[PDB]
Amino acid sequence: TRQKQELEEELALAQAYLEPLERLAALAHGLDKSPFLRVIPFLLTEKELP
Amino acid sequence: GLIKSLAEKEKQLLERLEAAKKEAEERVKRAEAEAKALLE
Repeated sequence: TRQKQELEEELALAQAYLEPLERLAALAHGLDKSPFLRVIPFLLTEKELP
Repeated sequence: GLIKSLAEKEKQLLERLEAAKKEAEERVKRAEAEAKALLE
């Protein structure tokens, strides 16, 4: 019963988070070999952007 | 997205800083040699 819940929980987070993380990772790439530059990820849609 | 570029610049610089330090401490190992020798 526990296992079932856990699996579901993993998926729920994993699907949701998958898209920002690949996208952010692609943008971030070259700094995530070892931050020596420091980076801040964040999602914003159109409004916050300016 | 430049990104890749400047995140290379931090590598080159680090290995130049690194290189300075190394030859620096070599000079110390050099003064150690004379320090025995000059007494011997």
